[PDB]
Amino acid sequence: DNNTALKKAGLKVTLPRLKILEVLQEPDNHHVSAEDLYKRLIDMGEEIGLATVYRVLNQFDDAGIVTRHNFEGGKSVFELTQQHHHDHLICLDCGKVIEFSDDSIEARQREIAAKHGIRLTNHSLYLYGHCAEGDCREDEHAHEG
Amino acid sequence: DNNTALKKAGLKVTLPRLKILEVLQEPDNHHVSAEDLYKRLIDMGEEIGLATVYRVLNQFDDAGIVTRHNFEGGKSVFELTQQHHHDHLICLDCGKVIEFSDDSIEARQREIAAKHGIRLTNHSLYLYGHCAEGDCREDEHAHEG
Ligand SMILES: [Zn+2]
Ligand SMILES: [Zn+2]
Ligand SMILES: [Zn+2]
Ligand SMILES: [Zn+2]
Ligand SMILES: [Zn+2]
Ligand SMILES: [Zn+2]
Ligand SMILES: [Zn+2]
Ligand SMILES: [Zn+2]
Repeated sequence: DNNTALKKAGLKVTLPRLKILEVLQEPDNHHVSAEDLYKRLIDMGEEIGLATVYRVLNQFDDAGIVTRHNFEGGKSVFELTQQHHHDHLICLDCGKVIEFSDDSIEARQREIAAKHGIRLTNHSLYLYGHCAEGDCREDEHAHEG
Repeated sequence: DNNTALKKAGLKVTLPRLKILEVLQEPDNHHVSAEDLYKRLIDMGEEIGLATVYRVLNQFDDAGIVTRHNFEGGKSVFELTQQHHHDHLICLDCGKVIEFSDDSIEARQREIAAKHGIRLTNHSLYLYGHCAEGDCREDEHAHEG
């Protein structure tokens, strides 16, 4: 299955490719920096250097497998292009990118475009803010509902 | 009044500056390309070249008077930074940038950030779509509610 999608993009089905795909399918890691991906890759105990993680993730974007984005101006973050629709809530103190989908917003967005003669075809919604209490740079649980 | 705000930014209060400010305060032109601003400037019959409109609008951004944005990837569009909060609905066939504000969305946005430990401090919401009926490149009335 992962084997099939890799070929559909144009990449030979190596193990480090299949292993990075599997980290990008974990729920905690739908939005992950190249390094945090390597941090996960070494917790699972894969001898896969950080330079190779960069190598592969860049190749994946070329083949439309993943989208990169600099939500923090600097820190690049990668996600599986093939995913259900969500928008992005980003914490400005610790860098955490949180996904979310609101059906009443996606609906009003269609309603607002249709009021002005427009059929909504794409949109981007980025939320930015600060940790409400304490310091999220310590509590890894700070941004989980 | 326009005189005061111009000084607050650091610019001498010339007439072409005050005249461009006045076009950027008209309701039709809250979001206007440099040229469409010159098109308005010549309807009012001001002998103000298009090159000077670029000159001034760039100076205004430096002094935080206006924000530029390339909503269409290419076409630059300018607006008065000092304005009530709105978001942006952009027509992909004709380039029209439409402003809008929804109180139920701005409220849910605060609710969604607060669910994940975040106090919402900034956000950007861009809507993109195509003209629903006919061809808006003809009907200037296509995107007015
Ligand atoms: Zn995402
Ligand atoms: Zn959305
Ligand atoms: Zn945080
Ligand atoms: Zn902060
Ligand atoms: Zn605007
Ligand atoms: Zn808004
Ligand atoms: Zn249009
Ligand atoms: Zn179209």
